[PDB]
Amino acid sequence: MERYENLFAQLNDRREGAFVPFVTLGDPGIEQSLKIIDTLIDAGADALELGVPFSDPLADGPTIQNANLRAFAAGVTPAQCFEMLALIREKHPTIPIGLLMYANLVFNNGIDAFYARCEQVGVDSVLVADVPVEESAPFRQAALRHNIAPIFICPPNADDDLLRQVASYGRGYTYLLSRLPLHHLIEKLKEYHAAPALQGFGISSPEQVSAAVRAGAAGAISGSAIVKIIEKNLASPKQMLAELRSFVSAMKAASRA
Amino acid sequence: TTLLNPYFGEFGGMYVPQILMPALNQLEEAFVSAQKDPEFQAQFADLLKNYAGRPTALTKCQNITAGTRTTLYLKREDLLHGGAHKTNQVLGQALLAKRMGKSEIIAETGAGQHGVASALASALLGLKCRIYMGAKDVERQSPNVFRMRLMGAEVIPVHSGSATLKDACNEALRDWSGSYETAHYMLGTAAGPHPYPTIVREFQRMIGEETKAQILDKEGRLPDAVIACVGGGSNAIGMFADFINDTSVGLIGVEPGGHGIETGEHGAPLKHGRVGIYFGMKAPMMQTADGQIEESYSISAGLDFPSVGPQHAYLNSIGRADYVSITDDEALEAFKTLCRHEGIIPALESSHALAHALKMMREQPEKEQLLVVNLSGRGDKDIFTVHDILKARG
Ligand SMILES: O=C(NCCOP(=O)(O)O)c1ccc(OC(F)(F)F)cc1
Ligand SMILES: O=C(NCCOP(=O)(O)O)c1ccc(OC(F)(F)F)cc1
Ligand SMILES: O=C(NCCOP(=O)(O)O)c1ccc(OC(F)(F)F)cc1
Ligand SMILES: *Cc1c(COP(=O)(O)O)cnc(C)c1O
Ligand SMILES: [Cl-]
Ligand SMILES: [Cl-]
Ligand SMILES: [Cl-]
Ligand code: NA
Repeated sequence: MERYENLFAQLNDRREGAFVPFVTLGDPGIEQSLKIIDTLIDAGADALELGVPFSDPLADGPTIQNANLRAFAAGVTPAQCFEMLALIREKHPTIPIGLLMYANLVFNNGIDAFYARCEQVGVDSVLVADVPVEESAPFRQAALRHNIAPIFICPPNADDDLLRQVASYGRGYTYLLSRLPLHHLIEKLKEYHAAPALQGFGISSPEQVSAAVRAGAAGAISGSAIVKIIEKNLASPKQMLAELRSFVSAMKAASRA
Repeated sequence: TTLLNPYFGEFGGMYVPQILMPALNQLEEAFVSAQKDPEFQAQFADLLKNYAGRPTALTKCQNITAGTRTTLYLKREDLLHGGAHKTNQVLGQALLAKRMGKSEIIAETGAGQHGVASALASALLGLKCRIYMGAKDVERQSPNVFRMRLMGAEVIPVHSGSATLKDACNEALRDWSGSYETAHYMLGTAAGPHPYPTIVREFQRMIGEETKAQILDKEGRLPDAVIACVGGGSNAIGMFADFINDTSVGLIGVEPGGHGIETGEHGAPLKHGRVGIYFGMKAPMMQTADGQIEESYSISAGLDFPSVGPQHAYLNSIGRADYVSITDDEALEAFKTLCRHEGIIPALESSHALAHALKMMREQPEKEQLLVVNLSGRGDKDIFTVHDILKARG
């Protein structure tokens, strides 16, 4: 499918950045997680990034580590996550859905079969956190064979060779790490015809969304800030959704022309 | 791009987040340079000889083998400073840290043994050392925590995940990803992402080199087999490396069988797990059916790394090395046997290798065979564990 391409074309026509929340699937339970995701969409999320709980989430900080633990406490499995993904896509036909995966979960029952399942449920992209571009060939190949965009992290100190590899190998969007001047990286990625850049890591406030767009990025990804709202409001599911709605609304507003 | 092959056949690689690749590439370059640098080699040799006490003895065990056609030698890594072979490679990695201009060390530890080795090397070389250790392990390993603190290391309890070894590995990597300009990650076995399996082998290979020279001197030939326990793979690859091209020499790796393979309560991923990708490598893992990483179980905490070094998986796949398992009870009997018949208290880790040699002897007592067991460490640390089990069983 062409969900990211259609989204970015539409946003470009509106002179608008993308706002993309990250949550962990099944945090703090399956039911609540599905409601959280609908709320994120209703509040104005342009795309989603969704994590599958994994025993050893090396690339995640404390907030998301805690989300993973909550999902495990609720007994959430990858199989259940894929059931959730099919339901989410059934409700929301055009929003791009990206997964944030660890390699073992992709490799476990066969790389090709993993990407085929993503295609069946209507996922658009997969970022495998612990697969650097150097090791990416079988993952990128399987992704593209099954109409899935492989997403790569571009570190802000990336050398020219890395920029060229990320530009060639990635699809959908380029994940530009917050932590060289970002605008220069953004310009180089454009020069190399990379997928549009979304800035991620540490994006927690509206001014950071506007700054990302001003620097020339196509948009911004926020995770810990969203997940913290879940953690803070575990005792009050209704308040949790209200606060998620307010936050996402504010963050999305910061992206509009 | 790398200077060296990151794989051993299908096993190994560099499965880390992109942000860590420059750290691995820097380390690989520094290692390749060091290996060509006579001054680095001389400094390492000086530490090994004058600080760690190399070469270590090769002890013949006549009392154990009496009445059989087995001749058994023990390579006495138990006599190395720190009481285990770990000291060899931490001294080399500390020198690599200094070569790269780093003044700080990060290390992981399970039940504290690598933490102590890292702290002693850091103290000697004037490096500031911080050690990540699962909170569960901190609580249970007071002696090792105290040793690390006495040696000036900062011990950081890890409360994330299940608060054990793999969580400590995770936290050490997270730190390093930010701090690698100034800090070196001193990985504790011959596993993880390239270049660690290679570096650790090369910084342990003097075990097998000395064993070869000592057995030629004493017996006039090579061993029929060399036998080593396998938790992560460092002491075993250090014994095996110099013999790989001697095709007559058996290479036998002994994983912990725990309560028995059939119980599932074991630490034998090479022969009884399933290949996965974690700890920065493609290797046999302990894992659930759906790919969540699990724990190894052994009476010996030092054998609890839930995967195995990729070079062992490779040597197995080509049939150059053979891997077996030994249960808790087999290891315990070998521990008691060595204490009583040779007056050496072996680490429970090393007791697994000895137990397999004892079986080799006992099953076929008229088979002529010349065997070397890598006695990877001493077992003072294990006397409480052993006491408790013997007393509970009456
Ligand atoms: O700061 C980090 N995470 C923040 C973004 O992830 P999350 O906090 O889960 O949204 C972060 C830390 C370390 C890292 O590399 C490695 F895993 F190897 F240590 C990658 C990302
Ligand atoms: O998108 C992610 N997290 C949410 C955004 O960061 P934050 O807002 O700081 O939680 C995210 C992306 C990649 C990742 O692993 C690695 F970097 F290695 F690829 C970990 C987390
Ligand atoms: O086995 C390991 N450490 C041994 C610690 O020794 P001990 O203190 O005796 O548990 C070990 C540590 C890290 C690792 O890779 C990676 F860094 F990626 F996680 C692989 C193995
Ligand atoms: C650490 C340790 C081991 C296990 O680690 P390897 O990397 O598999 O060698 C074995 N024996 C002793 C004495 C140890 O300290
Ligand atoms: Cl290219
Ligand atoms: Cl020689
Ligand atoms: Cl008794
Ligand atoms: Na192991």
